[PDB]
Amino acid sequence: RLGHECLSDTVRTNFLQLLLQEDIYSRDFFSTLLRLCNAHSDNGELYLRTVDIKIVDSILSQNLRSGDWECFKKLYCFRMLNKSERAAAEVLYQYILMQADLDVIRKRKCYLMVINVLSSFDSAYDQWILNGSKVVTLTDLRDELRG
Amino acid sequence: HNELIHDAVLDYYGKRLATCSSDKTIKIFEVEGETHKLIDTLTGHEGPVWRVDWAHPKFGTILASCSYDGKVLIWKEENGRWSQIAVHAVHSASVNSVQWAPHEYGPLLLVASSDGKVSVVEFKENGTTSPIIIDAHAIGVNSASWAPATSRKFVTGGADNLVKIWKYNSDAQTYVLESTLEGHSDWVRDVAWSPTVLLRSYLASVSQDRTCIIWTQDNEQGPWKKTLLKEEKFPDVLWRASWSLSGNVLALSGGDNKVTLWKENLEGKWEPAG
Amino acid sequence: SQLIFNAQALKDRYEGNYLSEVQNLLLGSSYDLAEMAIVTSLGPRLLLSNNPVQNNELKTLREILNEFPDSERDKWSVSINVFEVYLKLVLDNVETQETIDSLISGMKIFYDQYKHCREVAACCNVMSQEIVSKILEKNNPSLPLGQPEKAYLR
Amino acid sequence: LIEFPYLPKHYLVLLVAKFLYPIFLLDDKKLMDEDSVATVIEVIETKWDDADEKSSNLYETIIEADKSLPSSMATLLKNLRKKLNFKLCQAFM
Repeated sequence: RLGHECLSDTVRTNFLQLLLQEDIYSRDFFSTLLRLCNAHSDNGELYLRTVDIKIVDSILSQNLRSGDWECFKKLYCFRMLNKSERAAAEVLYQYILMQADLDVIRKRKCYLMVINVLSSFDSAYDQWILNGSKVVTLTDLRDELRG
Repeated sequence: HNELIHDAVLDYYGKRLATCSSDKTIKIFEVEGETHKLIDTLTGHEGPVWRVDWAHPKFGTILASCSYDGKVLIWKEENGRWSQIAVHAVHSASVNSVQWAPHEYGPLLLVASSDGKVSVVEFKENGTTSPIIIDAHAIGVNSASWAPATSRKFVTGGADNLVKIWKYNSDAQTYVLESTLEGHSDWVRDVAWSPTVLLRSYLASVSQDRTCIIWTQDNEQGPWKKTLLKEEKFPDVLWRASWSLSGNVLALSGGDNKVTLWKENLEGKWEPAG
Repeated sequence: SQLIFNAQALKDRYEGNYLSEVQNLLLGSSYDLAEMAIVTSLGPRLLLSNNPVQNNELKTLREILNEFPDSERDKWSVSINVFEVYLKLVLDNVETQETIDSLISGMKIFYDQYKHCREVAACCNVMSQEIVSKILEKNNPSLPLGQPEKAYLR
Repeated sequence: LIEFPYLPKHYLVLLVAKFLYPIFLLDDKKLMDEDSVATVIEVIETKWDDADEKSSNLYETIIEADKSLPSSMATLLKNLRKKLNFKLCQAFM
């Protein structure tokens, strides 16, 4: 968490990729990595409550693709790239499926809980606009329940 | 089912068709010729289905669907999938008519039911159905076709046997009883107003008496004139009536399969024609 | 010629490719009242191709609005430039306390406007979310509760 | 042991309502259950696939004497999403 003029002691902000190159081999930070207030989110890394935005959706993503280790930087989060309102709740579930193959767990875990966001409006308007509903364009990934 | 079919009516484009039956569904079979193509089987009903109608297109194509149970299901494609966007179930008894207003008028579906009622479904500002309850026939209203321009107008067909003409006024807010007709003696099946492209409307008010009484208005301000399609009781009982968009040609199929292309000629004779 | 072109975009309209021919009511450019009808296509799918060339192209689409003849008591552009002042706070960062914009006001007019369809009411909630740190959300973000995010203020 | 027709399983929707909202699943974060995070993910599979399980003779006025989240706190088994997401933590894969 780097303030609003305390981002000049990390004027290298792509250094925060490189902190996290050797930092995580371990689960000891991921708890604070969901969009939740100061409670659950101050034990480990920064809070996604009031924080600047590069810190979020540039810094954590550029590290996220890189295989630097946790299995919980391939899986867990669902509000890690929420700093943007109901957003990467839909599409960090398929962020799983972009790194890794579509297979069993990674299939029907992520289609059952996202289809009661994306047809609990239930006529298939686009909610979080960049992938939208689960039945305009992942109706293929709702027959992959079986299999 | 598709073997004791009771309706199959097209949209104004003629490219979309919806066929219902005793299937308790609406099997959507659009026109590609005498081949048609399934797009979805709409299950929502319980019991025999009587009438469907697509919308006249200026307010989508939107399929109503009236049925035994009490229910008129507003179906609409919204992002290439269907969703019953409203329910219009204010009836208990068999719902027997659904017919949209023509896109010379605005959004005004006409629901009729043999519980006693006509219902002029008012589409609100999310497509939220809200009817004003009216009565035409107090035995039951078995049919309800619209009167377009050859303000707003329609016709309903009796289980009291009367064929009441209904005409809209905006200083009393409802359909004023315009006139009342009767040459009928068993119940009305279908009241079909002609869509002539000029001042003229005949009304083949189809009856169970084994007779169809064509009321004729030579021009609209000429009165309703009693004539018969033929002047005898038919051997069998008479089904659905239509009138063309241009020519005003009658088309009905009988019980013995009476093909009807009998249009009124010079001499005033319902005369066999092409 | 033009009449057959104004029946083409009523004919070839279907509910799958509603937007194809409601676009050829917009860009048809002999029409009027296509200005909130595009809004019943592009509200249920504000999905586009989401670059500054589609958005600058969508600028060119809300100038078609002013090309239409201006009716008695109908035709306005003071709440339809809502979706065009949206395309000016999405290429710009700057927290707006309405020193800039008619656009949080514009959403609130767009929860007294939405007419035809309550997914035309819920897109008003989705365009709330796409502009976070650039608004403080005096509208709502978008049964499905678990993660609406209630923290975006500074 | 009872994966037959025999004993029907439509009781398991009154029963487990305020089982799974209290501490027997999880209602904190990082709780693990012994052989029973991997056999309760396959009956809430059912309840999001098509439809929640049947009873509503005694669960559509008994959830409001239980004080369960679906009919009472407006939010459905999207709060048993929350109570599986809070053991994607580090207590289920």
